[PDB]
Amino acid sequence: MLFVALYDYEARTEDDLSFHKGEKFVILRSSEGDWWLAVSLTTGEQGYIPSNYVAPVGGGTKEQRILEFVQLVAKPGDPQSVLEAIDQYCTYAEWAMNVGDAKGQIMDAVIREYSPSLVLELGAYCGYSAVRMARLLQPGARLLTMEINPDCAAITQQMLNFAGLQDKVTILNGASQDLIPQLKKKYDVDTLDMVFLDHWKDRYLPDTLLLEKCGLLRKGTVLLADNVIVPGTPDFLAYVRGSSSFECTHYSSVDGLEKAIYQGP
Ligand SMILES: Nc1ncnc2c1ncn2[C@@H]1O[C@H](CSCC[C@H](N)C(=O)O)[C@@H](O)[C@H]1O
Ligand SMILES: [K+]
Repeated sequence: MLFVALYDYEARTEDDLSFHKGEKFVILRSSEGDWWLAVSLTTGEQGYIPSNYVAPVGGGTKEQRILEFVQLVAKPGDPQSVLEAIDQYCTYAEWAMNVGDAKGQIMDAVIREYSPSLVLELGAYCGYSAVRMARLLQPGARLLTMEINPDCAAITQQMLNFAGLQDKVTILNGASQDLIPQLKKKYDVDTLDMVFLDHWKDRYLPDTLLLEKCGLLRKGTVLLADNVIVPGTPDFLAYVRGSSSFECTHYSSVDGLEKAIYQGP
């Protein structure tokens, strides 16, 4: 991750940045047996540094490494910055299953169009989408995310702490089918304005039917489902588009999001 410059270096080529010895860099990936792609801590610029000038300092899983990149590169308490850091690392360093910047354009439009006062995310992972949505909630508005994996939950918590969004989000530890019935009970929710679906692709139908059967859906509650089409959510995308209880709308960027506005029982 963290490297230091051993020698001063003026930029030659078209793709490299300049630096003084002692400047730190956080490394995105190598290229040849030389060249790294990196971010200057001094200027936040991304570019190529030659391996002859640079060496590792001492800064396990992909998930701590995304979190570590954010804490080195992004401005804390600035959600836009954190999103750009995760985007940057997951573009050039390591693929990760966050909804990207692309599908995140869609969510921004849906979140903005429908001003939810209360959102349920199913699948936090590294906290990318939680930040993406919570940065757009009106003051007072709440986000609730559900994450099985306690490991993914621990990272999501730090990622929110870093973004400054911890105060308007609440991670819930467990599987969906465990937690969804607990919702009105244990976390005083009446109905849900919006639900985001990016957890395991098969559970998109139990949980939908469960939430319905739990009353948490109201007329007008918006269901947004990631990874229809790619991976593939085939019985969800059939249940919902043929049920009179949902008006569906499809969006691309070819993967896509399905908007499913609940029209009632
Ligand atoms: N049934 C379930 N209940 C709660 N969390 C689940 C779940 N099935 C899968 N998950 C979690 O959902 C995550 C899916 S990856 C989702 C990425 C995230 N929505 C983003 O865009 O940034 C994984 O971390 C997995 O642990
Ligand atoms: K995916």
